[PDB]
Amino acid sequence: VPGSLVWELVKKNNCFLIKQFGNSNAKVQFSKEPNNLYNVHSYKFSGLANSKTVAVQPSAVVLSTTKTKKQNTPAKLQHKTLMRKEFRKMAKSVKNQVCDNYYRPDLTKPALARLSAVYRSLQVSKSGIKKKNRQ
Amino acid sequence: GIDLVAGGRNKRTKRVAPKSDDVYLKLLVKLYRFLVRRTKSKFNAVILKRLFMSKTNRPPLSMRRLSNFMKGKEEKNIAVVVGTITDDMRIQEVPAMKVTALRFTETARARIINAGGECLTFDQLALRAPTGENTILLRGPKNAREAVRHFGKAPGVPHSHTKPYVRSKGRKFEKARGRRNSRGFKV
Amino acid sequence: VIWTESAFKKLEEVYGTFEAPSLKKKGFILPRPKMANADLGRIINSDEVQSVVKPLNKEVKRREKRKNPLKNVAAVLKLNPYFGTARKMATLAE
Amino acid sequence: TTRFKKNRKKRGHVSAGHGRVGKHRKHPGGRGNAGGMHHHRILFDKYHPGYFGKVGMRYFHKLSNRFYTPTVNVERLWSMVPSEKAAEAKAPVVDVSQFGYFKVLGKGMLPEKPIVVKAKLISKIAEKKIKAAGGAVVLVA
Amino acid sequence: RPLVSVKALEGDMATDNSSSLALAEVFRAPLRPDVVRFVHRLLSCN
Amino acid sequence: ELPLVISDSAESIEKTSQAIKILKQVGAYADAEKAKDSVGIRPGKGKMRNR
Amino acid sequence: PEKVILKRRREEVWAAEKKQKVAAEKIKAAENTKVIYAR
Amino acid sequence: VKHNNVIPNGHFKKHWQNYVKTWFNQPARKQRRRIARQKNAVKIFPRPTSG
RNA sequence: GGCCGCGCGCCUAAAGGCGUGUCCCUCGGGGCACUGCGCUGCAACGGCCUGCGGGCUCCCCAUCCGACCCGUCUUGAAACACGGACCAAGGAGUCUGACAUGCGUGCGAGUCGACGGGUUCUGAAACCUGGGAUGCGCAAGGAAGCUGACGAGCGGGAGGCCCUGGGCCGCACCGCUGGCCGACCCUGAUCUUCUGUGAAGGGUUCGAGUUGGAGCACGCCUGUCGGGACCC
RNA sequence: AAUUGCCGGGAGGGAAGCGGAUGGGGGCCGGCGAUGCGCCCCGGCCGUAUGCGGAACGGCUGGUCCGCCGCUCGG
Ligand SMILES: [K+]
Ligand SMILES: [K+]
Ligand SMILES: [K+]
Ligand SMILES: [K+]
Ligand SMILES: [K+]
Ligand SMILES: [K+]
Ligand SMILES: [K+]
Ligand SMILES: [K+]
Ligand SMILES: [K+]
Ligand SMILES: [Mg+2]
Ligand SMILES: [Mg+2]
Ligand SMILES: [Mg+2]
Ligand SMILES: [Mg+2]
Ligand SMILES: [Mg+2]
Ligand SMILES: [Mg+2]
Ligand SMILES: [Mg+2]
Ligand SMILES: [Mg+2]
Ligand SMILES: [Mg+2]
Ligand SMILES: [Mg+2]
Ligand SMILES: [Mg+2]
Ligand SMILES: [Mg+2]
Ligand SMILES: [Mg+2]
Ligand SMILES: [Mg+2]
Ligand SMILES: [Mg+2]
Ligand SMILES: [Mg+2]
Ligand SMILES: [Mg+2]
Ligand SMILES: [Mg+2]
Repeated sequence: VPGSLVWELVKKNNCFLIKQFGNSNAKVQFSKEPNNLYNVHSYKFSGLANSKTVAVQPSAVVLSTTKTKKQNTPAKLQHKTLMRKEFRKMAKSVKNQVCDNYYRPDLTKPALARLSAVYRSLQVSKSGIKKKNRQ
Repeated sequence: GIDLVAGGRNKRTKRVAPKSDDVYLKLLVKLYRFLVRRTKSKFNAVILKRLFMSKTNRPPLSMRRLSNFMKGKEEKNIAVVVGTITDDMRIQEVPAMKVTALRFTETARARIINAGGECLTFDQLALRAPTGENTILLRGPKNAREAVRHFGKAPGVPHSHTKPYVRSKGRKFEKARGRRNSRGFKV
Repeated sequence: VIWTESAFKKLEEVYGTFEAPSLKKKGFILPRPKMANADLGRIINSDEVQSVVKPLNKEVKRREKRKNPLKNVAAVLKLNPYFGTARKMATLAE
Repeated sequence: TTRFKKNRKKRGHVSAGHGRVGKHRKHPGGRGNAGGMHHHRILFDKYHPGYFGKVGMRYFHKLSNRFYTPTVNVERLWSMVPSEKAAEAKAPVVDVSQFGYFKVLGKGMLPEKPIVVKAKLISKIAEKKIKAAGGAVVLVA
Repeated sequence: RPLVSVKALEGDMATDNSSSLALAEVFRAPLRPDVVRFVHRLLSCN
Repeated sequence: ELPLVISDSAESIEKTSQAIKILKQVGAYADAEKAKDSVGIRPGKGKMRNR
Repeated sequence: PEKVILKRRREEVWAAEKKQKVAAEKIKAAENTKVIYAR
Repeated sequence: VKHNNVIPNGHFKKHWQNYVKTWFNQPARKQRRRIARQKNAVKIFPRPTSG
């Protein structure tokens, strides 16, 4: 079952999709799944309708990519790496496992953006926010 | 103020998508939307339009029609119908034909394959004939329906052979006073 | 769904296959998909499809900004390049 | 299903789609097929010619099973012959009564192969078509 | 037909060492949520 | 594996504790735990009915 | 990757044929600039 | 009557609503008939159940 | 009144701007020109930022302009035409049957498992099974007796193909002319159980016909009709 | 809720209410509105190569991570 077929089955309703404000122009949608970098309900970003996916979540930052020949076996579907180095070294590994490999090069900018937000979130976790970012 | 009808807007309606919700048909529509955008083929443009059509606008085609429309031109020619291929017991010889259709009956699929032919889907015809080269586009009989027999002029006007809507058939069901000269008139 | 082995092995006796007498359910065949290969990417990006397609086109046009063809000199130049020359012969007053 | 009915789209609109002048009344025009010769005559004449009057003779206690004669055309006879019997064929002999048929009619083309047909009844063209293919007919009861 | 492994609960008994059954043809059927939604509505009425 | 075929030994278990043990072995117990949680009163009038 | 290589070959091939179209267009545009001047 | 329809013939001019027969007891009739067949079978143990 | 996407890889000049060579034009000084790759969200300044400051879709009031009470029948309502003192809760196109067009789903010359039977450890679910003839279809016409489709062309046509506008093949649909079946009328070689048959040959006649198998089941909206039948 | 009392506020020359537009008065609000970002003395971590452990991508080469070493110096 290819990703295009899976997308049409899960597009309308989903255990991870959150919809709000009805079906007018007011509608706001998001996705809750991991391996969904921007948490957006779209084919490009969906963690359910794509064979190759990247997950950038904290724990230390865990990067996870899925194996294409292990779709039928969920227990071995995720190849996970845990990195505790400096940001640039982590940013280099994300570019290596996502861009240079040709494993979803279209996600290299969303993945680096999410790694920035996750690393920044961890930065303030150890030392509380001493300045607010309104400028 | 400018003198126009309905403001100049188009009042005719047409289908720009299939009314059905079949995901495999939605995937066919996406594929053929791409083909008519970037190949500019007249054949692909017709396929996309018929993929939107309703059930009564895509009549079934039988084997008898197919084996006669594809008579000598069954080598290097794929028959294309946007609809269903049904079987026909009234014929005995079935040549080897390449046929693509939305659906085959299990008797028609068996008849084609046993004769040496192939049954293709429209996603397979796109690989073989991306621009529809060396193909025969076919349609079933649009007006071979019992409903169409009641269409047209009213049954009670001269020169009309429209079917009436009668609950039963017999001598006591609409055969007197309007159907023969011995009772009034005969329209 | 968690299948015990006996249930899974029976799954072919029940529901059979595309062959006519191949199951318990009388007068039933497995349904056939309308699309033999639902991989849209592998059909759009096939050799046969990509060898009949025209060059890609991503030049977004827009309504050209107005440029006053009566007073804006650069505008009245691109339209009627004989403008300017007509003025000079006009200013050639004896 | 109530959610898709057009009355739900007419809530707030006074007349419910029936007009302010020619309202919705009980039975303007009568009940059922009333006035089919007086004020519904044009409708009855236009869409149901033949409706009034009496033609033909009566049949008291007309039993349907007396007139039971299922029919089959020649163009369908060879579908009753199995594949291995056609390969062996001499001509296959088909008793159409074992398939639920009484009379054999002659619409369509027979293949140019002999066939023997057993039936209670048959038309003249069906017999001519069967003989032209090299076959024969046996009348049974 | 690809083979489906059979998970063993007796991880120390292991009467055999290989067991894999061909994938049932019913698992390659088309997926039709439009007809599942239709047939589920009418069966729940019963 | 999602087709998740299990050996015919599970056909012989007869205890609920045995069933819980089988689910844990096949990795299918977090699904049963979620169902065990989330059990609650139905809001609305169906409460007052027999649901 | 042969999938990558095919795409790279054709984006250059089209781009070269795009250069020819504009290079041919400069000559046309210049010539018509003075044809309409004369008229 | 207003369009090209069949001539209507509805046999609903009497008090037909006092003579409506529903079938909500159909699955109960099936069980009652099944139960009597098993009782009759035990009443004649070796005799064939088909009469 | 609304808008904010030329300039530098030569030099000098706050900066606007100037500064090269070539051919032609005369009457003093210009004109048309060299065209090679790249990057490419206009500015300057001020007051104010926890205050008696700014804003406001909220409340009240003032002023100017505009503004007749809604619903309803009606050609025409603000009407000296009816209903309405106010508020809360309740209050009117529904259910069923038969058809029909459209649409959606399955199967397809078939389709329907609807009444029954088997089974069913959650079950008035579900699942299986009975049709070689149950219902609609697959064949008409005729009051009936009774007969029952011997297999088409033409014009226009989407699309496909070949040659470099032309040619070939042409689906659906429209139009025209036929053939065949049946009612009525005509016709008659020959065989035959003597009253049947049918080689040929037809018709300003009639059919809800054929020369296209498309239907069956279910679901929904709409429309007509029987029912209290939109409500009183 | 209709409707009523009291307290406080506002308006009123034979109705009032209503639409648009401002103003006066009131009641609100601080995501109502900023205080960070690049260069430098103080705090504090490691390439290159290695042994080892797991698990990847493409269709046999090459990849990342972690913990440990032993050279290294830029962060
Ligand atoms: K209406
Ligand atoms: K009952
Ligand atoms: K009135
Ligand atoms: K009044
Ligand atoms: K109608
Ligand atoms: K039947
Ligand atoms: K007659
Ligand atoms: K009604
Ligand atoms: K007061
Ligand atoms: Mg206007
Ligand atoms: Mg208008
Ligand atoms: Mg007349
Ligand atoms: Mg009214
Ligand atoms: Mg009326
Ligand atoms: Mg009137
Ligand atoms: Mg509640
Ligand atoms: Mg009565
Ligand atoms: Mg009046
Ligand atoms: Mg009024
Ligand atoms: Mg008055
Ligand atoms: Mg009155
Ligand atoms: Mg009053
Ligand atoms: Mg109410
Ligand atoms: Mg005749
Ligand atoms: Mg006769
Ligand atoms: Mg009433
Ligand atoms: Mg109050």
